[PDB]
Amino acid sequence: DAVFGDRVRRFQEFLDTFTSYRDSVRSIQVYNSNNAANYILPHRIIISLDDLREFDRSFWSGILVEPAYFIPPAEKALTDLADSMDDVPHPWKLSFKGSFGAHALSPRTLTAQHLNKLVSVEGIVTKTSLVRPKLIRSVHYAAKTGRFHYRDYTDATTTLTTRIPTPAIYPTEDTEGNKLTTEYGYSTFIDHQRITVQEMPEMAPAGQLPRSIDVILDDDLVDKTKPGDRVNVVGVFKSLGAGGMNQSNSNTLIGFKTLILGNTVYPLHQMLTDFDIRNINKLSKKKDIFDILSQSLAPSIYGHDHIKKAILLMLMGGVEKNLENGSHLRGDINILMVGDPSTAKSQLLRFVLNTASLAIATTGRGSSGVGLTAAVTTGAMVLADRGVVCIDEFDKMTDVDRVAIHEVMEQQTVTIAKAGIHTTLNARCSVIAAANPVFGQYDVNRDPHQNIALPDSLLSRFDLLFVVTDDINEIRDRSISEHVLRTHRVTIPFLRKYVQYAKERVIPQLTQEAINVIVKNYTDLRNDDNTKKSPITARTLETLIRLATAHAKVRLSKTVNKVDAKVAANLLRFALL
Amino acid sequence: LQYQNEKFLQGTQADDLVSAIQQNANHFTELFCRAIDNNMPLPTKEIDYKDDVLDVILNQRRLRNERMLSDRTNELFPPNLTRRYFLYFKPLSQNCARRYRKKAISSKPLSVRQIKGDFLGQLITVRGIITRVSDVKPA
Repeated sequence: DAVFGDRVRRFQEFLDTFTSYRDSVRSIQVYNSNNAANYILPHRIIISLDDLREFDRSFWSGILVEPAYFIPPAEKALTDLADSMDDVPHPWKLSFKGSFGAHALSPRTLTAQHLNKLVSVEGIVTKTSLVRPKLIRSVHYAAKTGRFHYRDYTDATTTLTTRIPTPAIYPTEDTEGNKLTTEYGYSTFIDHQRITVQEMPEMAPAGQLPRSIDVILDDDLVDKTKPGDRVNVVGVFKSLGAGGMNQSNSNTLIGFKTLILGNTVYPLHQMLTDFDIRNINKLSKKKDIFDILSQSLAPSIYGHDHIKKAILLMLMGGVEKNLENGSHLRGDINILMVGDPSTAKSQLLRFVLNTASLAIATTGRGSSGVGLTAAVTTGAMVLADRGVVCIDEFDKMTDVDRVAIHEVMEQQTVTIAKAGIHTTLNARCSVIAAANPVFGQYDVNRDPHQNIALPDSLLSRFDLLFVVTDDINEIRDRSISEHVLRTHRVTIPFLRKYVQYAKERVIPQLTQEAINVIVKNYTDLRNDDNTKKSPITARTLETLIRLATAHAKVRLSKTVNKVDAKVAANLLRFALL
Repeated sequence: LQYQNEKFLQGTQADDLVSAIQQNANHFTELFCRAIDNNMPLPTKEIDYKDDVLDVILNQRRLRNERMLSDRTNELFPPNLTRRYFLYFKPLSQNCARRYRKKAISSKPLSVRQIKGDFLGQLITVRGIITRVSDVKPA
C-alpha cells in the first residue's frame, strides 16, 4: 500500500509549508505540559478546508469524494508530526472546517449519491443518546514471565475503513500458557455516543413527516450538545450493518442503516482580546455613560429609562458577601413589573434573556418543582445559579410554588427533604417577574394594595416593584407612531462584553462617603411613606446597599460613592413614586 | 506519600507509588494486599479454632491435608481463601497533599459529568445522592 504512504508524505508537505497549523499543534503540546507544571484540551487540530485548495486540487477533491482512503493517512501523518514535536514529557483527530459546500445538504436531501462522502448535515438534534464508555485498547500483565501484553480491539467505527472484526472479550492466556490479568487504567477507552438529527422545522415542505439520521460522536465531541440545539454536524457518511444479506434467510427488503461518524459539530444560532478592554477602560471615565447604557437596551421600546436602569442594576448586582462563621447577605437584586397589557412586560423579558448570560426562562405554570431536583425516582432555579431567571405571568403561578420561592429568593438556598436525598443545595439566582394586574385594566386608578393580588412577603422579597400604565394620550400617541413606523424599516453586542469584565472585576466594597446618605434616605422612607404607602422594612435598606454597590460596578470604581447612593435613591423613589 | 520523602531526599531514591497506585488501583488490591501475608504474625495470640465458625473447617482441611500429605510422601490452598480481612484505600484530600505533589490528587471531588472513559481503572472520588440503594446479597 505504497499509495497510503504517498498520502502521508503528501500531507506532510502541506504542513510546515505553510506552517500556519503547526503553531497550533505546538500550542496544544505546550499547554498540557503547562498543566503539568501547574500548582484538559482535546487533542485535535482543526483543519480549514480553505487552505487545501491552494496546494493540491487532486487531494482536495479526494477528501470529499472518498474520505475513507484519505482522512486516515492524513491522520497518521498528523500524529507523526505531533511526535516530532517537543517532546516526550494518541491518535488525535482531524476536524475539517470548510469552505462548504457540495455536500452542503440538510438531512432531508441526502442518500445515496452523498453516501461514503463527506457531508455537513444541519438540523435539530434529538434525543441525544446517553454517554457511555467504549473499549479500544486491551492491556494485560503477564507474571512471572513479565513483559507487558496488549491486544487491540477494532470496533465497527474504528478508524474509518472497514476491517476484520477483532471483538470480543479478553485474550486470557496468549501463548505460552502464562496468566494474563486485565490492566485497567493503562488500557485506552475512547468515549462514544450517538445523536439523531432532524431537519430544520421551518424549512419543512409539507405535512410530510420529518426524516432524521443518526450521528455518532467520537471522543471529545461527546456531551458537547444538549438536545434541541441548532447544530451543523460534519462527518463521513457511513453505512454500517448488513442489510440482512449476511445471514441466509432477513427476507424483508429493509436494510443498510446509515449514520455519520465524527467529526466536528459547530453549533450555530467571552473573549475581550486587547482592544475591547481598552474601550471599556476609556469609557469608564465618562460621567454620563450610565444613561447611554440604560438607553442601549431598548432600540424598540419607549421611555422606561428607569426600568432599563433597573435591569442593568440587576445584571451587576451588589457583589456577594459571606461573613465569617455567619450567614451571608443577599447580593443580587430582584425585580417585578406590573401594568396593563401591551406594556411590553412580556416583550422586555426576552431581551433580558438574550444578553443575560444565562438564564432559564419560566412562564406561569410552568413547574413541576420549578427550581427543585424533584428527587427523581427511581430544576430551573438550581440550573440557573449565578444567572437571570425570568418569570412570566408571575401571578398565575400556584401558591404552592410561591411558598418555595420565598426560600429561594432571600434565603438564597433550596432545601430538599423529600424522600430521599436530603440536602441543602444552593440556588443564588437573580430574578425578574412580569405579572398581570388583578382584574382587567384596573391597575392604574386602583389602590396601592388590592392591586397587586399576591400578598404579602413576596411583595417585599422583590427589591423593586415597578408599576407601568397603559393610559392613553394623543401626544404620546403620535410620538409612539413615528418610532413604530421607523422600526419596521455603542454596539448592542458590546453590552455583554462590557458586562462580564465588570462582573468579575472588580468588587467595589463599601465606603463612608455614602452611608449617611442611604441612612437619611431610608429613615425618610419609613417615617414618611408609612403615612404615604407600603410596605417598608429592613429589607428596603438591604436593597439600598445592593443598588449602591451595583451602580458602583457600572462606574467600574473600586469604591462606593455618594453619587451612586443618590442614584439608588432616585430609582427606589420612582419605584415608590 | 509520607514514606517516599524518607525514601528520596533523604535517600535512597525509589520508584513512585502514589501516582502508580491510583494509575491502576485494581492491580494493587491483588498485589499491595498480598504482601500482608508475608509479614503477618503467625501465632498470633490465643487464636484457637472454635471460637470461630468455618475456621475450624479450613483448620481441619489443613490438618488432614498436612497429615495425609506427610503420610503420602513417606499446589496449596489459594491465598485469597484465607483472609478474613479487606484492604481499602482512602483518598488524599489533603491537608498534607500540599507537600506538594500537586497534580497527584484524585481525590478530586469531581462531578458525575466530569467523569470520562479516561478515568476507568483509576481511583476517582465522586459525589451525589444515593439512589435505589439495592439490598445486600452474598457474593
